[PDB]
Amino acid sequence: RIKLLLECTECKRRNYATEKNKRNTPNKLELRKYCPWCRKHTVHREVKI
Amino acid sequence: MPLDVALKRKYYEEVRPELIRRFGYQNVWEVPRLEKVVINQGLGEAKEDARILEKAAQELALITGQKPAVTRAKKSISNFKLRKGMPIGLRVTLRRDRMWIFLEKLLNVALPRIRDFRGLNPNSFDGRGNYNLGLREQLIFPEITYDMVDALRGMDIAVVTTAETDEEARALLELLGFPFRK
Amino acid sequence: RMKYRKQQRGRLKGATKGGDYVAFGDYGLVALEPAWITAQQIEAARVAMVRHFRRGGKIFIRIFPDKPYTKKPLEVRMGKGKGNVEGYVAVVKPGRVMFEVAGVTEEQAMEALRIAGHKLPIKTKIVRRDAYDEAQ
Amino acid sequence: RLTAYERRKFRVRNRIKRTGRLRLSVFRSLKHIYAQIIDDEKGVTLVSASSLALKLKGNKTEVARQVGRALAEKALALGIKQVAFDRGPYKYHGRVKALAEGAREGGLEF
RNA sequence: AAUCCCCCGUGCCCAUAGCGGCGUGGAACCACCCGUUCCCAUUCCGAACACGGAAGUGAAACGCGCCAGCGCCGAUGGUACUGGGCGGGCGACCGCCUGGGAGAGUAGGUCGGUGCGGGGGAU
RNA sequence: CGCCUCCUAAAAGGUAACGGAGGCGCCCAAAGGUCCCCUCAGGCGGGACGGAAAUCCGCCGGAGAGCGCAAGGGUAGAAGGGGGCCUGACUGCGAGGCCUGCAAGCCGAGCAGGGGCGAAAGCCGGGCCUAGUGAACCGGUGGUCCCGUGUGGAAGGGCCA
Repeated sequence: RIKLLLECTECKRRNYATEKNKRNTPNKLELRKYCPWCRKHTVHREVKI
Repeated sequence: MPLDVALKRKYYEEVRPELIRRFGYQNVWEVPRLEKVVINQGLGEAKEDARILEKAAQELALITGQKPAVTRAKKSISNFKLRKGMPIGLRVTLRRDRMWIFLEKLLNVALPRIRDFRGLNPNSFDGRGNYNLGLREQLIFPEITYDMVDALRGMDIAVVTTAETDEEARALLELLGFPFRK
Repeated sequence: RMKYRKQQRGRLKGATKGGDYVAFGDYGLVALEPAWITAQQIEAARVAMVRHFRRGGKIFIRIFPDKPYTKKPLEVRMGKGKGNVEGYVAVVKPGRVMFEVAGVTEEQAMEALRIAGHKLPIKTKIVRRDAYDEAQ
Repeated sequence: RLTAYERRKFRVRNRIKRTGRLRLSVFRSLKHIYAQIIDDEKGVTLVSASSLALKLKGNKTEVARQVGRALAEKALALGIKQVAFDRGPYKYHGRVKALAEGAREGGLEF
């Protein structure tokens, strides 16, 4: 609940990967990167609330 | 302008060998010459941020190339022992020739110029024969007019010399740019 | 006493020998079979001496109010954090170099000590400078 | 002291940890310059770069590129066949970029 | 070719490879040095890093040698400690037998010894 | 009344005590990657608006300033101070060890897919490290597309995240 809230990454409808994260400083701003098991690596994106 | 340029050029070029052997007899080395000159002024806390910071600009600028933005009181002078980082490093470390038309313009062409601007200062540098003296009031119109009421004043520069020990250094800027009284 | 502006609360307990010896004026009081000695008792001697000595020309020193002794409670039953600070003193055990001057010039100093320590708290002896000492 | 000397001992120790077996030690400056090859302080030191056989002190970072490529092949065979890297008193754009390309052909072999 | 010697590098040994004091070399080293369009660079300057080369000098960084003042090293003895077996004391504690047995404390010790590439220094 | 740090564990390690002390039950979106640069406080001497203490010059220094946070270890041959570019704070996984009886928790070369910092010799499977932690049930959601109580589907449900 504190400026620490948990989100996780999903990628262009072709997978979703996880990991927690925060809230503080740049808040929402949430692209990021990561690589799904989609294809061999691939952008992914991240975001996903 | 480039006038006084050629000027310092000569003042020094000749004066150098002049006293150089007059007393030296080493090997006409930096016995005792002068190199590069940094200049520093009245720290950002002297701020208003946008206003006098931009003025620090104008000034640093027309003076020697470099002119102030908007950030002069961070980790603040605050109350006595109240200060953090140090984001107020406003100075010009320009290194050579520019510096010399400067020894020129500056010392030899603006030295006495405003309110009793005499100069009767004891051991000018003395801290190893390298500089000392910064004046406590701008060269008023080393250019610009009223481009800020109080604008600026806390002025002080410093030369990187090799005029090793004092008496020597003394020979150096004493005849080279004028030694202010006793 | 004086063990001012300490740093901690308490020590512990043991004893056996140390490093007191020299001289330092030639009017000496050396312990022999002790342990800790009340900073107070200490002052006691201090007094004793000071006073005897026509009451003026200074003596010197020796040990210090060193540690904090605790009887903890007041008389309760036992299990306190062993807290409580209370009596502060010296920790000298093998006949120690206890050094006291003044300018008595004599068995006068003698007496001074005599009582001071006779008092104080142990089997002890006294003398003067007997085998100098060379440092760097 | 610890300052500039460290400039040195730093490229040092890092270079050192690095371990693909050999390193040539270039050396900046004009006649100063010259690069010698080394490996594990086994004790040995392969071949020596360029005995001041001056070719053009002129605007020649090429005096360089040359002495380099030279040393490049010199070692190339000098010591049969191997692969590794080197020291450098600086980044690879001038004198040193040079010893670099020199080596560069040294390995490239065409 | 393959002898020692001058070295420019570049290696093991952590301060006797240190500070600092006197000296001293460029012929050849190598450094500063010249200048900057061109590599590429300073949140300022090619200050450094850098490019761009005759020179001038060897001041400065710099290598050996003399100097031990500070610092570093810091034995022989010698005590404390104690591994183990026994005593002496109600006592806190003392002492005796048998191997190990730092420290500090005068000695006195040093102003490096050397790994390898190599310009090369001496047909 | 759970965990980290120091003492007492008495020198391997490792142990109570109503024994001493003292912190944590956050985060840091970029203190997460790598490439390139830099390099302390404090002492002294000299200096604009100073003016015990900024900012700049000039020396001096087993590095005692420093590293979100407490201690301790480390350690500027920087883990520390600055710039560029970037996500591995990757999935599949691991051989072989720390400690531990249980479960724990913890260390990790190297093979694969897959990228990122240099040209590369290689570093990167979060941070400078030792605390920011919780079984099992139960149930949720993003899958998956395995199961379905005659068969087609489906309530519902098995494994993943």
